[PDB]
Amino acid sequence: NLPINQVGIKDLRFPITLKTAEGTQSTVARLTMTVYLPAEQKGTHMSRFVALMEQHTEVLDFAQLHRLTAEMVALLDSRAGKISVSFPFFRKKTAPVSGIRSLLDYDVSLTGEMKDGAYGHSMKVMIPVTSLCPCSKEISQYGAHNQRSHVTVSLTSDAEVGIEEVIDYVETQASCQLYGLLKRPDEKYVTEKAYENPKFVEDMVRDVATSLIADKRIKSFVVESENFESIHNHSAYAYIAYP
Amino acid sequence: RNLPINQVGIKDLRFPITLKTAEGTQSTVARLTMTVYLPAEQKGTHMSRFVALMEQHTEVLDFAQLHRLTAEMVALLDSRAGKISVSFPFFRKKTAPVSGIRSLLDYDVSLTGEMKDGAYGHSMKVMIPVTSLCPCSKEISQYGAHNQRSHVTVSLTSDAEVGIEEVIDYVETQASCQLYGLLKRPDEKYVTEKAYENPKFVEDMVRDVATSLIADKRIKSFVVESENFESIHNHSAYAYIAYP
Amino acid sequence: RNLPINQVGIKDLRFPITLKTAEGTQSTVARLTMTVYLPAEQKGTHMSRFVALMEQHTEVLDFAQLHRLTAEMVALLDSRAGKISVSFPFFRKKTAPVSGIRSLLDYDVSLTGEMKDGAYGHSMKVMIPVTSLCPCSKEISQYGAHNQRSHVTVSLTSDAEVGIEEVIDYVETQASCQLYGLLKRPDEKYVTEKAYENPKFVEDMVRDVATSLIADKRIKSFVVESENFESIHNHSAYAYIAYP
Amino acid sequence: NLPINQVGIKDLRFPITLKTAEGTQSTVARLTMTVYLPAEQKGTHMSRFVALMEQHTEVLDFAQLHRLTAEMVALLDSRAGKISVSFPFFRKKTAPVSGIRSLLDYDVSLTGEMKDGAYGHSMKVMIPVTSLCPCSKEISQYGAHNQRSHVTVSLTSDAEVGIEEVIDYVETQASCQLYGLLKRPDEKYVTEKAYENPKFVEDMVRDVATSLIADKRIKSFVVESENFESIHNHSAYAYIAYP
Ligand SMILES: [Cl-]
Ligand SMILES: [Cl-]
Ligand SMILES: [Li+]
Ligand SMILES: [Li+]
Ligand SMILES: [Mn+2]
Ligand SMILES: [Mn+2]
Ligand SMILES: [Mn+2]
Ligand SMILES: [Mn+2]
Repeated sequence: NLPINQVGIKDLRFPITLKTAEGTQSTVARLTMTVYLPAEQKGTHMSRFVALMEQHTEVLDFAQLHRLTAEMVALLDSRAGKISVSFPFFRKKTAPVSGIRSLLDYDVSLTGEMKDGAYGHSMKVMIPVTSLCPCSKEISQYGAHNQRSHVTVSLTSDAEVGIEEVIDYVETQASCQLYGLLKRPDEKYVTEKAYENPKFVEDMVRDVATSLIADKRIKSFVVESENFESIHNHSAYAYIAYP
Repeated sequence: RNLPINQVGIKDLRFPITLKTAEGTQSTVARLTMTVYLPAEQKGTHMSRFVALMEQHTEVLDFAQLHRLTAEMVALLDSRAGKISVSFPFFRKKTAPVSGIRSLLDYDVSLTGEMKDGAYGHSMKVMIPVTSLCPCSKEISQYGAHNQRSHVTVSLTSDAEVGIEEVIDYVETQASCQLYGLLKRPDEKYVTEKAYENPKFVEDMVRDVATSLIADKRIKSFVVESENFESIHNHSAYAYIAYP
Repeated sequence: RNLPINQVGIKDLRFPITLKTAEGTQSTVARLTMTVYLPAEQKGTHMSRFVALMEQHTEVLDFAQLHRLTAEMVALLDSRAGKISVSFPFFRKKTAPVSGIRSLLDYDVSLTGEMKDGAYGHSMKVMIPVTSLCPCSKEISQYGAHNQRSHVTVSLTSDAEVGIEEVIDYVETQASCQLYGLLKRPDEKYVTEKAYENPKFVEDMVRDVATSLIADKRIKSFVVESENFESIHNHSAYAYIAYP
Repeated sequence: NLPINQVGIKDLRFPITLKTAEGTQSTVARLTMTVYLPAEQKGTHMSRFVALMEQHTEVLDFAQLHRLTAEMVALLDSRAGKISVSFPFFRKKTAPVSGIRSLLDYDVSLTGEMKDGAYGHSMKVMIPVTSLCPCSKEISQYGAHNQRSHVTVSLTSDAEVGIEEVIDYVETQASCQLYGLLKRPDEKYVTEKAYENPKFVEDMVRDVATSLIADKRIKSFVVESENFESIHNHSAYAYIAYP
């Protein structure tokens, strides 16, 4: 026969309202929603996944994802299941000299999982930052190549770790973080800061991983960084998984 | 305290390759991710050496050469461990079921080689586009049945070589019906009917493929996914089996 | 000699928006490309001012506000001409044909406003996913007919406002059958049969939609494309009509 | 009734062998192949497009595309049609100090078009380069932000313009061009060169457009540049169309 680990729907696009520590915002999600299927059961009930999403008007947060995942495995009459919800996430930032405010966008995934009435949750957040090359600075009489970099942090904890917490962990460690709106003094600040704080992809993943190890709510994690090397047409890349 | 890095190197280097499999040799274009382990005490790896390796090597890619490449990499980069993953479109000559007219079909393949302390392991992933036809549709309708393209993706790790086409055949054997670039009128008639007579849920498809893979004694672990681009909704029906 | 630049500014700024149309207000996420004309004698534009504009403006997007935005942009950037293009998913509440159970469907929309010397013009593009069912398949087969999802994309420019949902209705009216997120057993029966009874080639679909658009006196030009993700091949059947 | 401008197949993936001035190479293409459909004709003949590609074993070049497009409109019995073929294109480069050789990849589209026995052709080439900001350099006491940039050149001519010619036009104008393989002295050269040759996106499109205007084989063109600004999470962008 063969049991199926997960069966359900993938990439249902759906508007959501999201509440986190700093505020509530409206965004647009892709959802994948699946349940365990026992060896002798032929199929699951595909329409119920969509039925569940249409019924809940509730704002999404850590508590609401748990409640959705519970109601899902109940509704589909299964022992286990997963909801993963992916979305762009906005945060208001303050330029470092002018203090002019502007949004930046991050890509987030939240997963909730039931196994035999036990719940687990995990999250993934992609944070774009500036990386600048220490080797380039050191060998060159002037200048240093630099590029946008995508730092992706996956983690699982028991206590809630906020999206913005993960963002701050990474942005703190970057050669320089990004802003949508920069005035001339802000551009000057950012250029010089990056140049004063060059980091290899190695340095970045180690620097971030140390911060996460220190956060005792975190049970496991992966930190990746991809740097879109401005002098090549391919990327430098690294990752650390823990434990 | 310093922290070893699981994998560091280059990602998404695009590179032309010639590939040799059981059915012949072909020229394709790959994307490569090439990384080694970095111990705590070492500040960085040697990034240009990954590209040097590809530029230097001229030989046709196959299971043996991927092994040699991965071993040569860890040595060149002065490391104890590493991975090469190579992703590319893969073509195979197909024949129409009625006419016998031939055309190519394209598949997406990734091959990974991995070294750990001198121990080599290898895995592979293949996405096979098939036709899926819904049994519930046919069953409840006085005529017709909704169908759609579906992507079946098989990831496996093995102790001995498993050929790309063997993975393709394990899947295509099980499809409601397989795809062809070029179909004449009678072929299209055959393909329409086959699919109608052989409706399979995503659940049925992942199960039929997993059975074949559990039975192959070379396969130490696998995942079979199938995604059905339901022709009646704007989302997919999805399932997967991981084994063991 | 210096060269004027047709359009210069920012591209793919991602930004949350609230959109007001005839059927109600909704919150979505857009990508913006915002550019102005640069005359020969000017070295560069003022890049931060494009983002300043978006941050400053708080009002709901609609046909009028897009006009105001584009005019405010060219003034802020001290230029004679420019474009704002805003791309986003767009949702609409649908109802199942038998049960009457409601669910959303998602559409991809771009709206463009353009200023030239104080003259405003606007265009729009909408991708509508539909079901397509092949007439040749049905016709030659003793049972069944291959079908698949297909993307119908309508680009138009108009002198007066044409609503997003109006474009959606011009297409969906013509489909072999339209899509629904949530379908019960009887709905699925209805949708299977409708599609079977109403087979249409990509050629038929582009033609039926173009007829509606030629007839609308607001539409000064258009393109209708349809792509059918043929469930029997691994490539698409494609057509388009440009008018006039 | 209504005539259809173009009807046929889209994104057929297909291996091709390509001959250009510097050599022959094997790559993988996407093809879109369409014909005009008269007002009272119901449908075209979809299988013949694929039949045509399978029959021709010939290496692709400017002459062969013309011949394919001719044979297509003949075979489908139509007055007009288009073949567009898209593919990654490799070129061998020489590092600027060490002279170590390595490939770089470019994205190319070639289009051939028949209208009532008259042929036309056009091409599109995306060239990735390094861009470095003159404003950043000028205001900062040290450093200058820089990023990978995608310069896309579309042109139509009567006489053949080679892919490599379009690449050279662009690479010559970039703050610095890209290489896959760079040794430490090469990295030093590239860092300093870019920094000595900062250009705005405005400067880049004007500099390239001037080069193309000077090429009298070229009838019309578009030059775009998108710079993946290393300090923002969005791109600077410009284009010039001519005439
Ligand atoms: Cl993510
Ligand atoms: Cl291109
Ligand atoms: Li921990
Ligand atoms: Li000219
Ligand atoms: Mn470097
Ligand atoms: Mn069904
Ligand atoms: Mn057909
Ligand atoms: Mn700048």
